[PDB]
Amino acid sequence: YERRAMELLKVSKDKRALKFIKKRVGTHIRAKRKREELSSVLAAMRKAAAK
Amino acid sequence: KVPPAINQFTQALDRQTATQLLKLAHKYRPETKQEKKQRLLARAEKKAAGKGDVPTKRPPVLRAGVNTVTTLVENKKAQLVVIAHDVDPIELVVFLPALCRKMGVPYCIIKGKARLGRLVHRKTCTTVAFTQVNSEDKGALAKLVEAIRTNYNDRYDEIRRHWGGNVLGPKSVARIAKLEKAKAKELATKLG
Amino acid sequence: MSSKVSRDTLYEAVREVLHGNQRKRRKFLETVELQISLKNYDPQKDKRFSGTVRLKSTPRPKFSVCVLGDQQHCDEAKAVDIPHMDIEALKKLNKNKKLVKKLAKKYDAFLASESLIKQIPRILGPGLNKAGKFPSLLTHNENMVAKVDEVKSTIKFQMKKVLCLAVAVGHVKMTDDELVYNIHLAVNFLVSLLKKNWQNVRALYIKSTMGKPQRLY
Amino acid sequence: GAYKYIQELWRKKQSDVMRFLLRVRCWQYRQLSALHRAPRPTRPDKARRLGYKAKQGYVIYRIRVRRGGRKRPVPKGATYGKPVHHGVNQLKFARSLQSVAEERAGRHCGALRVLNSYWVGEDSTYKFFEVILIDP
Amino acid sequence: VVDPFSKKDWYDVKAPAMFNIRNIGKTLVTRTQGTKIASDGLKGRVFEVSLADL
RNA sequence: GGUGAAGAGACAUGAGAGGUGUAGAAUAAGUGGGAGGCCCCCGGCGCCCCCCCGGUGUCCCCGCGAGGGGCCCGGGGCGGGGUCCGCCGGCCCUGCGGGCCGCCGGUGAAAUACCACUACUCUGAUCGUUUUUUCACUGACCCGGUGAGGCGGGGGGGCGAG
RNA sequence: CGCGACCUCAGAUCAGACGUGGCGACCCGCUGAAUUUAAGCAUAUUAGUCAGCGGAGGAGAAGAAACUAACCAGGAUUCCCU
Repeated sequence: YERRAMELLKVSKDKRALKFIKKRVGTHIRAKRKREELSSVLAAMRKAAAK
Repeated sequence: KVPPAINQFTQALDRQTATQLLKLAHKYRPETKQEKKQRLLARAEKKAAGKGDVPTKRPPVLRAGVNTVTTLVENKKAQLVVIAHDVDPIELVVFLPALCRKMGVPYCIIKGKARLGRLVHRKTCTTVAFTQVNSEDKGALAKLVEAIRTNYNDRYDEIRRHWGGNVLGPKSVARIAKLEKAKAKELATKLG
Repeated sequence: MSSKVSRDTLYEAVREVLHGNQRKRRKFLETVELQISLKNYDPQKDKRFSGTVRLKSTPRPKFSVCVLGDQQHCDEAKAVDIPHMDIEALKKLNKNKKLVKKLAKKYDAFLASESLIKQIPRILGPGLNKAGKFPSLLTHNENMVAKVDEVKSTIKFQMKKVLCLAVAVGHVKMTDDELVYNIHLAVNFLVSLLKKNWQNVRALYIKSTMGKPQRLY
Repeated sequence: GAYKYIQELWRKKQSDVMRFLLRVRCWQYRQLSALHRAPRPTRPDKARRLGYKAKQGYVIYRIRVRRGGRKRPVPKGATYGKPVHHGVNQLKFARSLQSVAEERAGRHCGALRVLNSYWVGEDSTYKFFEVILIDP
Repeated sequence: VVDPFSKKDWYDVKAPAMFNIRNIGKTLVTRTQGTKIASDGLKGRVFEVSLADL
């Protein structure tokens, strides 16, 4: 479920990535706080690949 | 197919290299039973002679338990780590090679937990580690250290990328070999 | 040189954007300018600019201001040393019924005042007008006590349907302390008005001229 | 601390060791008993965390339980009474499957007293618990 | 669909050496692409070749 | 609850580029403007690669010479090639010591004798991820039979056959 | 092949220990209906109750807060008044 959301953030439709995380984990608090951790890791991936 | 962190557990050492490792260790094994007691009793008697007690220097020795080994690895006080490859729950030391990669601590995967057990009075020991050794043996250590780290640390990339198993049984190997032989043999069947 | 490629991404730091633009050879003057993409940037329809900025130095392009009048700017013209004229004939800086022949824009900035708001092409005339940009409305200046404002070329951001404007962030010879303030005082409003949906995956590009305009995060 | 690493590992999932070593129990509970002694707590993390010490006198019995609802046992499934007390499909038992397992192992082995239990696998129609037991 | 006569090619024909014509003629068939490799369905075919042309 | 192989699909990455019209002489270069960019051939300086030896202070030879000397410092000079990155000078910042209708004169696309911010995707399509189409794979699952008795490869191999 | 470890896994009239079974007044965990009441009747009520099962003790379960609160704040469990 993390990898799927990471791919959906790769295509960058955050309003669907959030819905995916919510419908699986449950609480909008947790989905909001978890999309941040999925980003800032995808960001690290791209940043260290272009490096 | 075993995962990468499990398939790392199958490129164990070369036998003769392990033999140098063990012959090194057997001058370093800790104190076993009926030795402990005699040394301690003699030390109690040296107390009245002011030349030895329980608190006095012990030359460098082994560090066996997983908790102790991981503690001193994450404090970077380890110069060599050995790992028994066949451990009952693999999750005990699945992480360990990654830790050694993180902190540059040389580490090797030996066959058998029984040998590490024989390295003490106990029956088995998941890992052992040299922190420091007698200087006269430091070079002999360092040569084996280089031989180990050449193969287990610098290629952590391919190790973690590795996959395993997936090897199809000989029955099906022959069964597919029939049709591969047939197609290779009669290829170019049409005038094409 | 026939190079347009900025293959960089390019991340170094948020405020260290002053240490990577300095690719200097041009013994002429290098218009080290600034621009940004068009994807999800509607050239005219639903998205456009109004933001303000102030540079320090006039680059190679002529960044000077003059008449109109539209009072207090008659006095500004007579003080900033340009002949001033109200309506007599639209022959100051036009492109068709002109007086002199310099660069088609003849300058890179002309502000407004508050008698009417479409009188710029009627007083000094076209230029940016002929190029399809409008220097007559939304100038955000009146400058009755500021001439150093125009000789440091107080300027703006403004839409265009071709691609966009392109506004300079300094030169290489002048320090990078200039460029850092200029970028971080110009594109803060650009980040505000273009980072609402477009999340800035690619970068804001610097027209760092002489054959290598690039970008920096 | 090694047990910190082990803890974090068990907390995470999506590694196949569960699939590998769950069959190692599904086969053997059908070769040998569905209730049998293990010689070592497979999760020395969780056993110790619940309270365990490998001092002599401590046992663990790993035991299988069959999962599902609980169909109400009556002949031909039509229960006499007012029609809110019908219903035999969707009924749900009132104790944790972990608790059912614990009591099964306890009642099987007298002279051994329970201390706690924990989860080791869950196939499709089962649950693979294990119980820590003291020899009092 | 795709023109069915696409990948059928004229496999050659031959007689016994005891006759007087060895290159009798030709016959079309498709090659190995699916599960119907050509020679498999090619063996068992039989022609009608007469003395009055051979 | 898994595997492979092929066909239909989306896309993120990804090395390589952009000519021709409706006002004029080129393409008046997705666009920005430079009436002058030098792609700086360039004195050569900022200065890299030999010699020259102040600290003949370093010393492989070494163990004792005797020097080829390898070396590290630091040095009053391009011995010689120079856009090997890049600041002054001189010139048509070299259309004529390459090079490019004049942008501004075509009321235009933002005009392009020039710096050139962008990318229209088609550039090898690697290379990943994913939706589907079928074909097959067996290791969970199930099915039988037996006192779990010659299973799959091979070979000697003997029989004869051609 | 042979030897030797560890691991798994076995039998034993092996050495020493231990459990079942009863009582059930009170306690604990499950299961748990219908008469009856609504003037009829099914939701409800009777009731998480009688019947059923398992398990103990001198008492058992509880118990030191993932608590109450909203105040100028209290502060494990149980029992009585309220």
